[PDB]
Amino acid sequence: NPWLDLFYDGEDEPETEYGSMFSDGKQDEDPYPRDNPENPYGFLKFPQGYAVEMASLGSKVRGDVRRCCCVVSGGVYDNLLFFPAIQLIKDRYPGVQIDIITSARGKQTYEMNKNVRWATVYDLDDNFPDPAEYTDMLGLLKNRYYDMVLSTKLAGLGHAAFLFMTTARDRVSYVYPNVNAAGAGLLLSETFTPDSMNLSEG
Amino acid sequence: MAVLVEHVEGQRDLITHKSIWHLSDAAIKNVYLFYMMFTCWGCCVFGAAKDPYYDSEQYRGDGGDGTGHWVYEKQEDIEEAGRAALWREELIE
Repeated sequence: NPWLDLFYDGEDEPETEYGSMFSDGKQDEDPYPRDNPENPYGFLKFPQGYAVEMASLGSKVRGDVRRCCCVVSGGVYDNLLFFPAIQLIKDRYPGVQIDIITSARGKQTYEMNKNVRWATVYDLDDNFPDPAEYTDMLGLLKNRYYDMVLSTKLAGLGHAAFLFMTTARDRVSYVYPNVNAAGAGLLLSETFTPDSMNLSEG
Repeated sequence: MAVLVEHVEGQRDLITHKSIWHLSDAAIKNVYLFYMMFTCWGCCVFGAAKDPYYDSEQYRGDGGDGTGHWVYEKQEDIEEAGRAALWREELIE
């Protein structure tokens, strides 16, 4: 583990401030950049000193997410039980857009959900997918530019790589409790080990 | 002249009439030219004509735009709009 992150230098000092703007609060509280109707060229109103491009600062400093991808495995029951997690994402991150990847049966569950933007059908149970369909889904996920991706499917090396190629800042997944999930946590920002080989047993 | 009679023992004789004929290149160019003018005339006339389906409410009312992917996009749009309408209703209440 030292050999992975060389020059670690511990964690951040308690007195670090991370600047002034885009430092505290939530996503809906940011006062800058604001509209400048008096500008003849349509340029916004920016704070003194700060660079013009400020929307990228919240992701680095405050860890804001605007588009989230929840790849929920299972049918109607699991996708229904994932509703409090979706509401939690909406409450914690105001203004976020949540997209769901699930099976054909689980996609119909999100008809009665007020928080999901897109619900997409993808055969997650197939361990050997069609190369064209797999590539199309991966490119779609790459082109949505998800800030964070969560996976309730038990992720091996292949699912970890699929989440890795999503270009998401946070890659969070459930992993296999057995030895076959070795190296999956290297490609994921956060890993969860359930108490059994079946997550729906809970 | 261009007629040949062959007799075969034990067989009926055959009279063959032959005429080596071919269209001139000028005639072929005339065919091409007339087909080009017919194509131009038809393009003009049948573009000026009315289109029974693509101008109808059955096509434009559903969201059609001549684009091959409007059906799937319209479907995903109406599901997203239903979810957004539920969100609006929960906000108002």
